[PDB]
This record gives sequence, structure tokens and C-alpha cells, in this order.
Amino acid sequence: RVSPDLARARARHLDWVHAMDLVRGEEARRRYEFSCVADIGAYGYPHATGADLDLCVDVLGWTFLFDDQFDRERDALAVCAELTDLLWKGTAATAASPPIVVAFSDCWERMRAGMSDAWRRRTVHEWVDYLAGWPTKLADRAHGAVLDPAAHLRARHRTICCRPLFALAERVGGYEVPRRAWHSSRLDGMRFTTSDAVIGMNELHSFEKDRAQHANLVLSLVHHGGLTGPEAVTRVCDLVQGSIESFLRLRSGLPELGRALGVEGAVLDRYADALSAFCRGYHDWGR
Amino acid sequence: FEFAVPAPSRVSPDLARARARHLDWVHAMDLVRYEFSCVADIGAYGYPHATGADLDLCVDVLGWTFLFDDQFDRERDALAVCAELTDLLWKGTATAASPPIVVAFSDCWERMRAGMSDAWRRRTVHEWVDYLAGWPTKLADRAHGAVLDPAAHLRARHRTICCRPLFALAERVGGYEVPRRAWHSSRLDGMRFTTSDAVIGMNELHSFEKDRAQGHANLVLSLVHHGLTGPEAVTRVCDLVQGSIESFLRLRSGLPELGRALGVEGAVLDRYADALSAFCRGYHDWGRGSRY
Ligand SMILES: CC(C)=CCC/C(C)=C(\F)COP(=O)(O)OP(=O)(O)O
Ligand SMILES: [Cl-]
Ligand SMILES: [Cl-]
Ligand SMILES: [Mg+2]
Repeated sequence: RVSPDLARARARHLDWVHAMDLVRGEEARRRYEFSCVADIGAYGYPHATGADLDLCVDVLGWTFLFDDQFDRERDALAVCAELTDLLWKGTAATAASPPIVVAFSDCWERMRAGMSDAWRRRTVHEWVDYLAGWPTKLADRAHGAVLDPAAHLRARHRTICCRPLFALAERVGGYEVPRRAWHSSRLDGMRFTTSDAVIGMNELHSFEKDRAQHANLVLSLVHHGGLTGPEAVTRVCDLVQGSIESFLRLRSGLPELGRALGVEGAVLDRYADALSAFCRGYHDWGR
Repeated sequence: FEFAVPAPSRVSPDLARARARHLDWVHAMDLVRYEFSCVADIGAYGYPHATGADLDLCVDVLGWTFLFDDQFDRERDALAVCAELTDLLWKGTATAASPPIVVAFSDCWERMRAGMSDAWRRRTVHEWVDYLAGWPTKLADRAHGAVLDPAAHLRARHRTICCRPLFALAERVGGYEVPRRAWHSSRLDGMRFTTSDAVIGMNELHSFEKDRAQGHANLVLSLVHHGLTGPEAVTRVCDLVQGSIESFLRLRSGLPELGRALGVEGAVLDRYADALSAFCRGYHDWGRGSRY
């Protein structure tokens, strides 16, 4: 599925990256439009329309443009610190703030609107835990060692940015998963297995680019597992397929979770639908 | 059950004074309204070179984590405490209205952050807050009552065991900060992770009989349920601990190259590695000797 409001949202988002001074110039605008990053929000949140869809598109595009920064290391680290302070303390973007910070704040003021203090606290923490992965990326690049597969995955569970994007699904879907359910290992496991699937797919999409330039799960498996490329790729495919099977087993336990905790079944089913829609959306967009 | 942790058995020589002071501190903090548990000793095992006020801080922080844990074993109160501590850490601010567990944490944190750089404070704040994040999960899972699968149990434990803030504490009381470019590397993060895995695994074995008797979560029990016989599950957990120690040592053998690649002095990396190993060995020796 794709949101029916994509055409308007795409054109608006291309103006927004220009207005935020993130994508400057005819060549950069064309490159950015060709990348179809301006569309993923409509695949990952296929029921969002209007301003909700704009927020999804802007946030997704922001994460791509943030990622582009690292590929001027002190500048990127300075951004991580300014964003951390904005999230932790509510410090405002200023005229001296770089475009990437101004644009994040523009997204975040919309994303936190209408959400409870509890949701804001857990979502702030997820944003900052995503930011915590980027110093690691820079340090690992400077080190130059091939990460072992498990260490690569621990790092990517931060930089892939799934958990803030799952929080965004609540914000645009119009609900908050009740606290007693959201913190359960059953739902955290659904977040974790969805993230594993998305990471695995992304590692395969990114393989050739990463090898030409960066860390990649396939390369780590070759180096540390003594696997051939084909064998390592099979291992990643098995990770994705096993993560989907695990997600489905957990999802079949949501009625019992609802009964045990006194939580309405509808909100649990809706949240699980959002996680699977994000995964399916990234998969379809990536093809 | 004994494991070949790569650090010698040692205890701080200042344990006697530190223990008696800590019991006075928990009373003055109005936390105990505990001595017999011997929790007041782990700090001298986990930080065997600390003395004086440095050791007191270690003992107080460790004891605080056990007394915080006791809250869960008034759930709305515990969540309100997590929220207040999170805001205190994030915003850089305890007040007269704060409950005793918050006053006591702030008492610890003001000593723990003293003399440390803004960079260290930022990463350590994040570690403290990630630990606070595990307790809503512990309360939710208790209310749910389902047997966690082994991987989910370990993911939850990696927050609540409180190893990462305690590794940061080793820098504070040791007198050094690992340079930023090395601290954030996956090489050192992997040494933190494998140390934590080993401590978790040892604790699951130490606690097995109690957890099963009292019907609480335990990795061995999760493996029986979702996997194994009792003995097979115990062997699996022992293999986890030994594999984590072996992985830590393989990572440690790369510290000279890390130091050369990053322009970081070899001495501070070895000192950090020794602190992680001393913590693991300290927990090993302490846990092997009444709580369980
Ligand atoms: C939204 C999710 C779940 C995943 C996307 C992860 C990102 C930001 C990339 F793979 C960057 O892709 P890109 O084509 O921009 O690669 P380069 O920036 O290296 O050219
Ligand atoms: Cl609730
Ligand atoms: Cl540095
Ligand atoms: Mg890009």
C-alpha cells in the first residue's frame, strides 16, 4: 500500500528541503528527487494523508539527509550534541544553528504536538539513542577494523532509526499504546524483530555502495565467519525471514497480552499493523 | 560454578570503614526505615583499588541500585521515580518534595559527576537513563506474567543489571576518562557488552534456585520453557559466560591496534580493560559467596 496523498506531499517536501536549506541547487534538487527519499514516508505510513503524511515524509527525508553528513567530523559531532540538548532540555534552534538542526526542530515540534509527557519521554530517549550511534560510526571508521557481525548489528539498531519511526506511527495514527503494554517485552520484541528485518534488507540494498566506499553486515560475516559472499547473504536473508517469523509469533500473542494487562485489543492490533506496514513499506520502496 | 575471569581476586582494603559509613548513609537518606544482604560489599569487590571517598561512592551507588530494585519487589510510585530521575539527569538539576530514592540518587550523582568533563557527563547521563528504561519493562512483564524467550530476557537484563553506569563510575574513581574516539568505538563498546553478558549469565546461575522457588524470571527457566532439560539449560548459560569471557579477551588483544589507529595512549586503554575485568571478577567472587 501507498498513501493516496503522495503527489501533493512529494511536491511540498521538495520545497521544504529547499526552505530548510538542506538541499540547495538545481543539481542537488534533481539528485534528491531521483533518490525517491521523498516517497518513503508514503510507503511506510500508507494510511497517512495531509499534514500527517507531510510529517512522515519530512522526518524520513531528514534521516537520509542526516546520514549523508557522515559520508567535517567535528561538525557532525557538534550537531549530535546540539540535537541531544534540544531533545533533553528543550533548547531552541538559533540563527547560528546549522540547517540540519533547524530542520529537526521543525519536525520535532510537529511530532511531539498532542502527545503525552510519557510518550515524549520515551521518544526523546529513542531519538537520543539513535544519535548515540553516530559517534560510534565515526570512531569505527577511524579505527578501520572489520566489526564482528553482532557488534555491527548492535550499532545499526541505533543508526537505522526504526524506534523513533515507530513512535512516529503512534503520533500520526492518533493513539498512544498504553504504558503497561508498550514497555512489555512482547511489544519491545515486535519493535526489535521489525528492526532486525529492516536492517537486514537495508544491508542488502546498501551492500555495493558500502563495499565501494564502509561497514556492512555481509562483509562482517565474510570476514569473521569465514563465509563466502553467497553464504553470508544467505545468512542475512535467514535473519530477515527468521525475524518476520518471530514477529508473527509475537503478534499472535497480542490478544493474551491485552487480556493479561486489561488493554483494548484494537490498539495493540493497530500498533502491530503499523510495525508490519513500515517493514513492508521499506521493502516495497526498496524494490 | 567458577569461571576463568581474566583478573585476580582482590578486595579493597578500606571495606570495613566503607561498609559502616554506607549503613549510616542509607539511614540518613531515609532509604531503610539490608545489612545482612552483604550488598554493602560489592563495591569493594568491583572496584578493588578504590579507597576512601572513591570507595564510598562505589558502595553507595551499588547499594542504591539494590534499594531501587527493591521498590519493584506502589508501581505508579516507581514510574514517577523513573520520570523524576530522568528529568533530573537530562535537565542537569533533587528538591524538598523528592522521595528518598531520588534524594539519594542525586546525592550519588553530584559526587559521581564531579571532576568529569561535559562529554563524559553526557554519555553517562544517557547510560543512566537507559538503565531507568528497563524497569518499566520489568513491571510490565511481571503484570503480563508470560515466560520471556531467552533473547528477550537477555535484552531486558542488559538494561536493569546497571553495568554500563558502573563502568563509567570506574573512570570517575580511577582518575581518567577514555578519550572520546576510543570510548565510542565498537571495540570498547564490545568489551562493555561482553563484560555485561558475563555478569548477567553468572547472576542467572547464582539466582536460579531463588527465582525458581519464588517463581520469578530466569534465563535458565526461559531456556527450559522455550528451548531443554534443566541441566542442558544450565550448561547453555555456562557456555554463554565462558564465550563472553573469551570474546572479551579477543577484543582486548586488539587494543594496541586500536591505540595506534586512533592515536590513543595504550596505557589508558589497558587501564579501562582492567577495570571491566576487575568488575566482572569482583561480581564473580562476591556472587559465589548469602542472598542466593
Ligand atoms: C528509513 C530506513 C529504515 C532506512 C534508510 C537508511 C538510510 C538513511 C540509508 F540507507 C541511506 O541510503 P542512501 O541511498 O541515501 O545512501 P548514501 O547516503 O550512502 O548514498
Ligand atoms: Cl498503562
Ligand atoms: Cl577523542
Ligand atoms: Mg543519502
